[PDB]
Amino acid sequence: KNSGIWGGKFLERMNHNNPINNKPYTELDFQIGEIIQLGVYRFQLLRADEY
Amino acid sequence: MREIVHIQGGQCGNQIGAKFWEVISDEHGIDPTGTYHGDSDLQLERINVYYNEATGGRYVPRAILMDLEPGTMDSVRAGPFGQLFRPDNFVFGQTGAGNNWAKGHYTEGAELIDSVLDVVRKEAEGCDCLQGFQITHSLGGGTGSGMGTLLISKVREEYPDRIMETFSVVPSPKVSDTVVEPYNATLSVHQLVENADECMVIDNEALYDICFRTLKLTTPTYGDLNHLVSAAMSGVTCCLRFPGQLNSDLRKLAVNLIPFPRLHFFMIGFAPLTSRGSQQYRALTVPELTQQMFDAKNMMCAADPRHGRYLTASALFRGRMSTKEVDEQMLNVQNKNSSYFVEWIPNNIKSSICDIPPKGLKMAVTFVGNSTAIQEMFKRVAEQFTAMFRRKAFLHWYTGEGMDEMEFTEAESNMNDLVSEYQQYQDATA
Amino acid sequence: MREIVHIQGGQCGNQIGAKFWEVISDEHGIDPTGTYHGDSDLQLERINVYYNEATGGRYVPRAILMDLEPGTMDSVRAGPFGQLFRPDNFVFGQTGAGNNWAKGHYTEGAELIDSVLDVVRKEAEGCDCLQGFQITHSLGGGTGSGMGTLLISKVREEYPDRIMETFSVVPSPKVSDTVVEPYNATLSVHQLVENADECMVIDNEALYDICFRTLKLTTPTYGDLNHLVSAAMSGVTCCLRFPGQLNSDLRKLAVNLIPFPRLHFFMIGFAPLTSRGSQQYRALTVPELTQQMFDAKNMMCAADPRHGRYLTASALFRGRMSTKEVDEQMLNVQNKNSSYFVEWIPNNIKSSICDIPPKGLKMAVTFVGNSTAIQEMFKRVAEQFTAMFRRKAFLHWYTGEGMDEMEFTEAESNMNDLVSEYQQYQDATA
Amino acid sequence: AIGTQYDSRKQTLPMFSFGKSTRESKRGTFKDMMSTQEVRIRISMPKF
Amino acid sequence: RLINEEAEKQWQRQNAIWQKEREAKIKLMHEVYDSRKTDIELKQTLVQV
Amino acid sequence: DMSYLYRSHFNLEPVQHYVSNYKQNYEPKAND
Amino acid sequence: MREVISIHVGQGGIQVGNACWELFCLEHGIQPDGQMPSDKTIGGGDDAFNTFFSETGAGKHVPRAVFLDLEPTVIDEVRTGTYRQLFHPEQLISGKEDAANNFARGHYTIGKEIVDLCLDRIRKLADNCTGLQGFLVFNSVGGGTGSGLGSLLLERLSVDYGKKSKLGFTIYPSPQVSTAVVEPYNSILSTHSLLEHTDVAVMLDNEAIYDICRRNLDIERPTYTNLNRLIAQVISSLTASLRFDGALNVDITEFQTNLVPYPRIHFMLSSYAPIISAEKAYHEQLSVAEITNSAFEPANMMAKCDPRHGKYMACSMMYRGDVVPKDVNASIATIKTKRTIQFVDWCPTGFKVGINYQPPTVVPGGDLAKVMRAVCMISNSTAIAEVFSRLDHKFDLMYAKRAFVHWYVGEGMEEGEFSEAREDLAALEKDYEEVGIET
Ligand SMILES: Nc1nc2c(ncn2[C@@H]2O[C@H](COP(=O)(O)OP(=O)(O)OP(=O)(O)O)[C@@H](O)[C@H]2O)c(=O)[nH]1
Ligand SMILES: Nc1nc2c(ncn2[C@@H]2O[C@H](COP(=O)(O)OP(=O)(O)O)[C@@H](O)[C@H]2O)c(=O)[nH]1
Ligand SMILES: Nc1nc2c(ncn2[C@@H]2O[C@H](COP(=O)(O)OP(=O)(O)O)[C@@H](O)[C@H]2O)c(=O)[nH]1
Ligand SMILES: [Mg+2]
Repeated sequence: KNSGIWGGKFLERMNHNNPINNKPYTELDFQIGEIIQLGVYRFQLLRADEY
Repeated sequence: MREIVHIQGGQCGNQIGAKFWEVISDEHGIDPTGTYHGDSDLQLERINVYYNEATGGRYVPRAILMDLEPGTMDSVRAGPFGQLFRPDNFVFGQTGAGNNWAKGHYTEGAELIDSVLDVVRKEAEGCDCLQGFQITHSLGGGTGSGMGTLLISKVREEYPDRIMETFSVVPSPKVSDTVVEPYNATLSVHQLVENADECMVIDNEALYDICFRTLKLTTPTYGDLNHLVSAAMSGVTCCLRFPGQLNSDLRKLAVNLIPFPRLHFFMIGFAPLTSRGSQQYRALTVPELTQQMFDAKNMMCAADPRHGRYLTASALFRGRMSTKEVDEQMLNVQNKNSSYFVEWIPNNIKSSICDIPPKGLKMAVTFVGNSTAIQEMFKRVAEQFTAMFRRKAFLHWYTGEGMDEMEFTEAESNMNDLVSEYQQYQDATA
Repeated sequence: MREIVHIQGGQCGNQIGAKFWEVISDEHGIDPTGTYHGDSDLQLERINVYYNEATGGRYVPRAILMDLEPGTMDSVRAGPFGQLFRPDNFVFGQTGAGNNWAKGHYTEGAELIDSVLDVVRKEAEGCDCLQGFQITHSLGGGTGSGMGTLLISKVREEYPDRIMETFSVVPSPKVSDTVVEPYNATLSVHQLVENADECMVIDNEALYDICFRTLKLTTPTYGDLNHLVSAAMSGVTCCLRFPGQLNSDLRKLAVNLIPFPRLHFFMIGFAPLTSRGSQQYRALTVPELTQQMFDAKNMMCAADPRHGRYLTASALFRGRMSTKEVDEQMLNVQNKNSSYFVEWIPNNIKSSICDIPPKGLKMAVTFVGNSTAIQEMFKRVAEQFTAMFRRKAFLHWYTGEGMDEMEFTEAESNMNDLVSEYQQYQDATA
Repeated sequence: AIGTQYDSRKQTLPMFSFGKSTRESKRGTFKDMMSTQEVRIRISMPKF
Repeated sequence: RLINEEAEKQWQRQNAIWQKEREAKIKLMHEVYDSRKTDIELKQTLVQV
Repeated sequence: DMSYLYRSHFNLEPVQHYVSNYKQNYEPKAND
Repeated sequence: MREVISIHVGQGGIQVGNACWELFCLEHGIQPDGQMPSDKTIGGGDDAFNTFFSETGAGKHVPRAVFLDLEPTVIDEVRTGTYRQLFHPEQLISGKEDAANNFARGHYTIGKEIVDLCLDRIRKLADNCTGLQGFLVFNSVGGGTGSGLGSLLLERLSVDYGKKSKLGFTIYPSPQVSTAVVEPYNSILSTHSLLEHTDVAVMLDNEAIYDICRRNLDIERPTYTNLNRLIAQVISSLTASLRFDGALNVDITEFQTNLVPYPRIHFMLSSYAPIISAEKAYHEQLSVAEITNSAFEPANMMAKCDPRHGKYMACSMMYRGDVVPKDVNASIATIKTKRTIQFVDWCPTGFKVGINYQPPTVVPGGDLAKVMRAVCMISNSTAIAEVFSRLDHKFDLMYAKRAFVHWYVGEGMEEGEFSEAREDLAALEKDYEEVGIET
């Protein structure tokens, strides 16, 4: 709120693989605090949902 | 040398000052207890422009805060940087004016002005060599619109040759925060035209449109408004405080801007401004800066500059840039907009350069433009004022304090004459 | 060397002395038991001015305390530094005057004054070389206002050549506490003008306003009032007891402040005085000291100095300062306000410098101004006197013990003639 | 040395003038910075 | 510095008197309310008899 | 708390405090 | 350093003063005993309560109010209630004999012996204040004692103090629902008395707020306490800006200079929003646009009048909460654009706006719930002439046969006194229809 970036949907629904091992991402890779390289953007999984 | 003192009045004036001193203290690196902690050597060379020295090495602003109710000052003191202000410099009333120009210019302010004029005489006298005075006030509130203009009158009657600069907030009919705005607005402008060496107008509606459209921020606040005004104010006098290629102070702008003595009502603009999501997308270059100066939406006044013709323009740049790029861009714009520039005045753009940009910025610009387009707001306020006055609305609240309708008639006549004279040059040809 | 003895009478005068001697002892580093414990020996070079030496190495004030009531003397003996005083000089009556100037000047004062006159003549003849005498008293009370004046006349009758100084507290109509004040005030002034070489007038109302305004403290007391008065008294003779660039004793001031023999009623003031909260905001410089001493509100009298023109002014500076700033500030302030300075006397301000500042302050200033503005207090006191006198109110109390209305008429005539002659030089032109 | 001289090196000193504010020209407020800070204490109230 | 020690000492002695009158007033005030209380209970106790 | 309404929300972003005159320095000396 | 003094006269005035003084004490944190909690330890402070209270130097706080009545039942109930420790024991002025809905009794017979003590107390209370902002007066108009004592008090104060501002919060009798049968006579006389002696007067008729409670609070069985709570909340909304910090501060003196076209026209009608029960308050966002719409639909009016039947002169609005001026401007633009609301031609602008930060409080066990935004509006419009017309018809139907006239004649009032009141009401109607015509 009250900062004004034109935020929204950043990447669309699409499926792509990890560049190092050339294998598609699975549930095992998505662990909290891991680093995932989606295309060129690297993300660190800070917190997860209770579900 | 050539320092200036600060005088502010009214709630809007005090709110403007609270952020103006905030931004100037940030620029000069002064902590809220008043002790220097800056990095550069230049930051202390020209301190005496706005600050006085005290024992123990502290700095005190040379500003005087006036208002007819104590609540506004009691609130502004408690905020950040509120302890800098000298406690003796607060001047105030115990009752207030209640948006009544008659009360704020005839009955109560006349009695109160003794102390404030004494202290302003003291502060002006103590300075080494005076340059001029700046005032910040709103034309929508009675106490401000009366006390400020009456103080302007008396201070002019004491300092005929020094320069006076007035930052006037005029009420647009869209955001009409008071139903009696036309009366005191016209009464204020009638006295202001005869005395103010310079007046620059600011519109809350235009500020709101700019904040919503350019910054793309959802819900603006009066803090953001005061921040815009503070940046614009600092841009004008940065030259007076810092070295540059072409230093150009208030007297320079005054002599170089006004073709005729009674046309001293300007509208201003600032650049650059963008959201952080586009802050890295943009490329900070002189063509971008000039595009943003002369864009219509950048002006913080409701007047549309394309509905009239500029008498003159002035731009002050901050940062390091070449004189060639500035001059060539100015010439290119003056040639591409030949229609909107009055023909009988050759080369009607002034340029100035300062090597020290605002903190965090690589380049910046403050723009002051004098054009015939501001007649629209005068015509609108005149229409609203005559709509009120033909039926004698609200009139007894003003006439009960020794003021009569002859003054109203004279003020309306003078403002109408100003509008007609101001459009006279619009169609003048050589 | 060339010292001066101290005599006090009446409740107000005794309370003044109780703080004057205490502050002098603080300045000279003397304990309440009379044994030196100071840090420097400059404090002992001119200790002969006020203090006599006794076997056992102790120092004592040369003060004569005289009264018609023992209550005040008994109360002041129990206070701090109350043991310094010689028990012998305490001379007091058994009945009291009842605020009756007749009773305190004709019946009991005359019979009692033999002993106090004997002791004062002893103190005078014992000394090496007499400078003069100084008195502190109030004119609103019968016993002081009568017996002090009778002592003045007597002492003058045996010492025609010595300098005679009095601090008179006159009753202002604002702070009025005795209904018979005008009668005794006029009767006392009639005698004072003919004998006192110097008189300085102090008003409780003015002190009260100073305490409320510049010190910004809600609940002052007589202790604080006495503190201010005592500091003012000490500053007059500081340069006599201490070296400086331009020493100037009381005879110097008498020569340089008296145009005509009968115009010897001054009003005094002290600088700087600032609130505790703004103590560290202020910067102490000679311009600050001069603008504060010349301020109207700082003056210890109720007379408004800008309602008239100064005849002569005198400034006593304390601290480490050079003659440039002092002299040029005097010249510049006299030039800028030539309307308030009489014209047929050029350069009507005297300056003097002493090197030792008051304990705790780096710089200090005592201002003494002989101006024609004091005519207002005379006019008011004479108006109240004649208003009470038309109906012969309270007159039987004075007529029952030796005097008649002829002396009252003579005193009123002399008082009015003094007013007329004092105003005569105001409108005079060269 | 005894008047007004102009140069970037050496300054001009001030020349004050007496003000025209009366002895009682109103204006108050801001009792937070006083010397006394009048005494406030706590006592419980009886139940009558 | 030497100025500042003297100023501090002056301020200390001046503050001492204000302090003294302060405790004098506050004990007086406590005595005032303690004397106020001790009559209302007498009134109630007299009501029963 | 009213911090959501008091202060501004503006971000506008060292060794930039030297005069344009500081291009003037040093430069040592180089028949029949 | 800003203070106002409140007068509560009449039984309705006392019963609404109870509600308002509950709310202010709850908001400022003073217990019913009058002493603030020793656990909170405020320490050194001022302002806030200073607007309504006066400090005892050490301890409890005395509200700057005075209660006036001739029938002692309500005052006895207050003095035996839980607030017996708060109010002063000699500021609750009570008589012995009630006026019994007789305006003549309360204006000429028994009020004269009480008005002296009332004025003495008023002078004593005013001598304490130094920045007196004004007077508030509360009185039911359909009651003899309330009307007569209020008229006499205003008449005396107008000459005793002169230019000080006074605000009158009157509860006019409803069009068809009424309690007694003699309200028209004393109502007309009281309006005649107050017309030239009150600076601003507000409408507080009953059926309007009754329908408000029926529709919004979903209370089928309301009593006077709920109505008093509503009026108290309105008073808090009006007076908040004096004692709480806000971006746009508005004083009580900022009303007669912004809402009164001519000295004769000073009767106004108010609305408040939101009024929502806790069971459904949290189901909606309660944003500024819909709340300021709710402030204007005629159904939520606190006066039983239709604004659609006439033109507007001026609307002054107070917002409290986290509202922002951009949203305020956006809402005002839509209101102006709306075609079902008409403003008068000689007033192209008619809006006065004030903003304050502190959200309204709730009374535990009350009806309203916690809402972070609220708006209270005061409007002066030409539609109010309908109530004057209907009471004129009511009074004429009665004065035609001179019924009940002896009950006023036998108490010292001149017979033709009703006549000049009638011509004054006719003149007021003429002034209204005169200012209602365009140019
Ligand atoms: N809003 C509101 N109106 C009330 C209340 N109580 C009484 N009234 C109105 O007051 C009118 C009569 O005046 P009251 O206030 O009851 O009594 P009074 O003003 O003291 O006059 P008397 O009955 O003669 O003593 C009735 O017609 C009611 O409409 C109340 O609690 N709230
Ligand atoms: N930019 C800005 N404008 C303000 C501020 N406060 C008030 N105003 C404007 O001032 C006008 C009312 O002025 P007012 O407060 O009555 O001035 P006063 O009568 O001198 O106190 C309104 O239209 C506001 O738009 C502020 O903090 N910033
Ligand atoms: N400075 C000062 N003046 C005082 C004090 N007590 C009384 N006065 C002044 O003395 C005047 C009364 O003088 P009075 O005591 O009757 O003099 P006496 O007749 O000689 O004893 C009053 O107007 C007071 O203003 C005090 O403690 N200090
Ligand atoms: Mg009743």
